[PDB]
Amino acid sequence: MTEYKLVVGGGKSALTQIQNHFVYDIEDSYRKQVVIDGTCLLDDTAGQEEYSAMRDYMRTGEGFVFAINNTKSFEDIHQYREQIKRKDSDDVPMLVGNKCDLAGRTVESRQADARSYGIETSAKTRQVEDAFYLVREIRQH
Amino acid sequence: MTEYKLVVGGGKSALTQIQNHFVYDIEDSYRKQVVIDGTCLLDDTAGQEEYSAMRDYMRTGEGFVFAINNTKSFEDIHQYREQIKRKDSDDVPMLVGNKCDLAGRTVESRQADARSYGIETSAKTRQVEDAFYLVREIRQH
Ligand SMILES: Nc1nc2c(ncn2[C@@H]2O[C@H](COP(=O)(O)OP(=O)(O)OP(=O)(O)O)[C@@H](O)[C@H]2O)c(=O)[nH]1
Ligand SMILES: Nc1nc2c(ncn2[C@@H]2O[C@H](COP(=O)(O)OP(=O)(O)OP(=O)(O)O)[C@@H](O)[C@H]2O)c(=O)[nH]1
Ligand SMILES: [Mg+2]
Ligand SMILES: [Mg+2]
Repeated sequence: MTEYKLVVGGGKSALTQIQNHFVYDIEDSYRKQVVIDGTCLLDDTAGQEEYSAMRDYMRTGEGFVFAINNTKSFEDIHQYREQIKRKDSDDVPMLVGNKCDLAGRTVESRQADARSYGIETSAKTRQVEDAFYLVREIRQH
Repeated sequence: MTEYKLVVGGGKSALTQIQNHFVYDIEDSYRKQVVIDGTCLLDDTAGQEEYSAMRDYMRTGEGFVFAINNTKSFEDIHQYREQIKRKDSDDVPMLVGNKCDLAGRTVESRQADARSYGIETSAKTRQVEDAFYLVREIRQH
């Protein structure tokens, strides 16, 4: 069957609410069998420092986060996109607005103007599949 | 604020579960105030016979259904697309798979190959915003 490659930008893991739940805790692959929009097995990073050339996990994926309070994390976006574009392609199937149930955010929705490149998720309520089912882009790429 | 124009293909109305609920019953405009992915007011047809040049409600919309058991309704898709493309545009922001909790379907997921044009919804369970929030396409058109 169709087997989907998913490789997700300090609440990414969080998302992966696979295990239906809500989790201070190197690498996790995960495998579930859904149906999306009509038999689909799904196939989680840590963006801390150390991995940089282990990252080039950008090679084996099809579809590819910030915290709405963390502007430097908004600002980490631009370092990222570059090493998956340089999957020598200027268009990869690919923006995660996590931590949206919170009450003092430094990255304004407005500013996530995404549209230059080509969702606001709460891993704490479940406002987690609306971002992932990215599978739909895989499905037209 | 941003005011979104929405004009939806015998379970369309159904969808519009606006009123949070689940409904044998000419035209309904509807107005709700959400947030999608970061202040968004939302702005329902009957595809029976009579309206055809009243339809040309294709002029005042930005974003624009079948029943998974109804192949002739799958087959009504192609009549439709044409009069909103002829909004003299070959690319309009715009496929609804309704009646997906049921158990004998004549339109196979597989065949909704959508991808030529450019979701499977249950208005009976709530498997209703995943199709609509179409608003995201409006937002990059
Ligand atoms: N309130 C709130 N906290 C969250 C949410 N998602 C994650 N967190 C918290 O933020 C912290 C980090 O969550 P993790 O899932 O470990 O984050 P990380 O993104 O994995 O860090 P890297 O793996 O290096 O990218 C934890 O204490 C989480 O509970 C969310 O949506 N709401
Ligand atoms: N089981 C089931 N029946 C549904 C669903 N959605 C609609 N129906 C039923 O199908 C029938 C038609 O629903 P309506 O919402 O009136 O359908 P319609 O699409 O409005 O007809 P037009 O307005 O001419 O396009 C009703 O008896 C609904 O309850 C659904 O997802 N599940
Ligand atoms: Mg993580
Ligand atoms: Mg209807």
